[PDB]
Amino acid sequence: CGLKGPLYFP
Amino acid sequence: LASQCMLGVPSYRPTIVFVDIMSRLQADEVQLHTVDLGNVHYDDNQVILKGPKGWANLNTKDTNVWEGDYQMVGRQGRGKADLMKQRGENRYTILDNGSFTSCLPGSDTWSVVGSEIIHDREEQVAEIWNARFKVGPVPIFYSPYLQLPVGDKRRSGFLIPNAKYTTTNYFEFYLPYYWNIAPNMDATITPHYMHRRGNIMWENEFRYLSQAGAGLMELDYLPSDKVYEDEHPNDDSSRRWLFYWNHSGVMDQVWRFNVDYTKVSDPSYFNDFDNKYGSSTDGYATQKFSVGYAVQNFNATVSTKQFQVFSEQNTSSYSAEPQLDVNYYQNDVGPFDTRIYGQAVHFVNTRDDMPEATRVHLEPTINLPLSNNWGSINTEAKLLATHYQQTNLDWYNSRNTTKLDESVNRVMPQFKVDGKMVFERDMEMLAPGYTQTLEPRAQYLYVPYRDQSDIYNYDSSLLQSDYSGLFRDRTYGGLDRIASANQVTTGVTSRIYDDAAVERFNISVGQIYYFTESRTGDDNITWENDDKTGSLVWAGDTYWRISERWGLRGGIQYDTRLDNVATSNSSIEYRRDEDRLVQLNYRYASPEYIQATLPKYYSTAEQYKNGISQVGAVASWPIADRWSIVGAYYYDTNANKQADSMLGVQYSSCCYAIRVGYERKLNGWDNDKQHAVYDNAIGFNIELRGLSSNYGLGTQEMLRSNILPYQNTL
Amino acid sequence: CGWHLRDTTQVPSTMKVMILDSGDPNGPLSRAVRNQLRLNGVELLDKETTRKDVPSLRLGKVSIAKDTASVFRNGQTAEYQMIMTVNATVLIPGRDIYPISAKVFRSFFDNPQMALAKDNEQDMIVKEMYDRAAEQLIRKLPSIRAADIRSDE
Repeated sequence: CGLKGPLYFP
Repeated sequence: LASQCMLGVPSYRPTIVFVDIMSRLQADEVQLHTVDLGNVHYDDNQVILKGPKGWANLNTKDTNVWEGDYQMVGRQGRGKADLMKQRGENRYTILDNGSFTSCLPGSDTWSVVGSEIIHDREEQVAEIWNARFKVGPVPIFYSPYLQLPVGDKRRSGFLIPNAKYTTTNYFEFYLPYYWNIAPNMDATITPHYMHRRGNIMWENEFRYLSQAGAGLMELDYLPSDKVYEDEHPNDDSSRRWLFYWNHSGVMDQVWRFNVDYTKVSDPSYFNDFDNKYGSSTDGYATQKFSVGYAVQNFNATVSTKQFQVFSEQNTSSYSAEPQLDVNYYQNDVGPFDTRIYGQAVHFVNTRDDMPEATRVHLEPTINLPLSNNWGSINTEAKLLATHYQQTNLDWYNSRNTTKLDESVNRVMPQFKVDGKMVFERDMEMLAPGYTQTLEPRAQYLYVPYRDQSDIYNYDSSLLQSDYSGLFRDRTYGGLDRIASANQVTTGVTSRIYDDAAVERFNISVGQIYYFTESRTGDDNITWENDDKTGSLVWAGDTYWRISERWGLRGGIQYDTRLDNVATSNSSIEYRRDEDRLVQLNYRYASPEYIQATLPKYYSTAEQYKNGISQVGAVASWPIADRWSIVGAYYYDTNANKQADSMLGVQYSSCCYAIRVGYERKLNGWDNDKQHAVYDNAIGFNIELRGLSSNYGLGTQEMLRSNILPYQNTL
Repeated sequence: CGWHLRDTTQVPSTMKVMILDSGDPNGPLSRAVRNQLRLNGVELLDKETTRKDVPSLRLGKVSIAKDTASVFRNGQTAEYQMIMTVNATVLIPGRDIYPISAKVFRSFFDNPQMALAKDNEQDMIVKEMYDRAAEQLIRKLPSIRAADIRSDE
């Protein structure tokens, strides 16, 4: 199973 | 609920054949050499372990516990194993023939069991070999591998699926796969099975973050469609698709990038498929791109504006291909302030035989603001200089007596004076220290007549005259129509302020008095009355912040040329939490206003002809601590028929949540019977809890699911 | 009568010199707020100034949403409602922050056979919403001075 969340700058 | 969940979770403190040893260990007996009995209890930063027998190495902090049970510390999980192990300096907690759940003690709603389970605390994952997933005592599912994310770190793999039953597609199933591409970009690929169509739509989402801004793309594709292939048997194939792109951002504080793009395979797409971006409520898909440069005194923007129109009733649509907008500003030019607006645009049509044009517009403005404590006066002057070259005129000039001209110049001086006062009064009638404010405005506007009937209308819709609208310098939204003006707008606002100087209430009333007919030369307007001068337009507005939880709004527009209230709206809201609210709202738009402002066939087609008289009620409320009920109802009072109804129930627990949503909406018209068509949808969502930071009660998501979605009016 | 002309300025005497801060200093809310502050006779210092005694207004998140507010009897949009929300804060030297917000509602009828014209009408409306947001933020400054004085008392 996966987990989605917010994007952020590396 | 988050407190009721953490009440079931252990919390972490800041030596010794033998018992209490320090990580901490306790037992009835310990043999020390490594250590080896009875009432073995172990506790640390992230776990409790308990069992009959244990072992540990004091140099490596390696550990074994047999036949034991465990709990997580400061995090919700628990379970048992036949052999429980700690490895890799407490990175790994490993479970032979083990089990796991996020459920609180003794409340076994669901668990995972496996031949081996590894919790890894650096990677935020539980990995399971020969996984069996159980609800109560019953194994629902099995796989050779499983992984659960036991934290907040993003991970590739399948998400929990969801289902619905719709009158449009029958049974529907969604199985999302999520791809963690990078910190700043990701994808989701979701097969969407539909039972009536007998084939899977592939829904592809891509998201990104960049120096140029953030954006989302969606591509939904269905290779063939057994429903559409029976209604449209003439085409090459029954392919159904949607492409969507949204982008927004400002780069280096000066470069502005925006995209707002939708394209669909056919007019029917959003009536068939309930979708994340479009709606069955929409008559076209918008297709826009823009690039801007902006600084403190200047900006320039290049854009294209294209629209895909779904209705067969007229197939002509205009595009801007491209448009260029330019603004320059210069303050303190002696006593004056200055601005220049410039525009250049090319207009293109979807039909081969409609007119096409290039337009250039230039608009230098000079103004003189003068201001006191109690009032201000502002004077503006402009030129409205515009040039057209028009092309492809043969077809239009063959059908019409008034003819389009290949070249047009329009030059107009605009003059405006805008004057405002403020008066204050002490109140004793409401409460001590309350203050009333009273604010009259008057504006005079002059624009001379120019006959514009040799210019085709590519971009100018008639604007709507709300209370702020009373003070515009324009009757139309574009530059193809600019009406003459010779008018005084007058209006008054009153405000009430409390003893803490917060605005509790306001009301505004005003009117436009016309000294001469406001004309374009291509007016053609189907009003109820031949009235052309005097106090023709009225508008009013009010807001009461009755308390920190109660709020009331209302607006009214009356037009003497319609002999009726043109449009009106009001709403009252109580809101206490995100989860507790009640809103009543009403919207009105008269049959006369539809006849005046919209396409000529709306006055004749029964689905448009009667205007709007819509009552809406919306509520959200928690029942006990663990149920959320959400609902909305909308009613056409002229039809005595429902517009929209929604009902969402979520049961929310520490271990899981379940949501059931219902919607029944208007979704088209039957031309063979002259009645509305309705779609029903029942949706089922299920969610594991206590594994990640989410304890939300689901209300605000349900409140925006329907075709007439909630807006907070406090 | 009982009424009189307004004595005090719309902006507090303690805020007539202030710093304006934004993550988007060249944007349409920043331009509306510059214009509304300057029309009230405020002088605005740069974010990098040597001054430490002056208050500062920071412009935070702006959101705009466009929703179907009414439908025709076939379920198509009659009216869109647009809502603009602005969060901002006023920071007073030696004292706490005072968060403030503006909220604006406008609505318009849709027209599919004049879609380009309706998109230009929407750009026209959103430009006016930024001016009403800037007015609402200014009309809240007297409440911040009242809360500042109350905190000192």
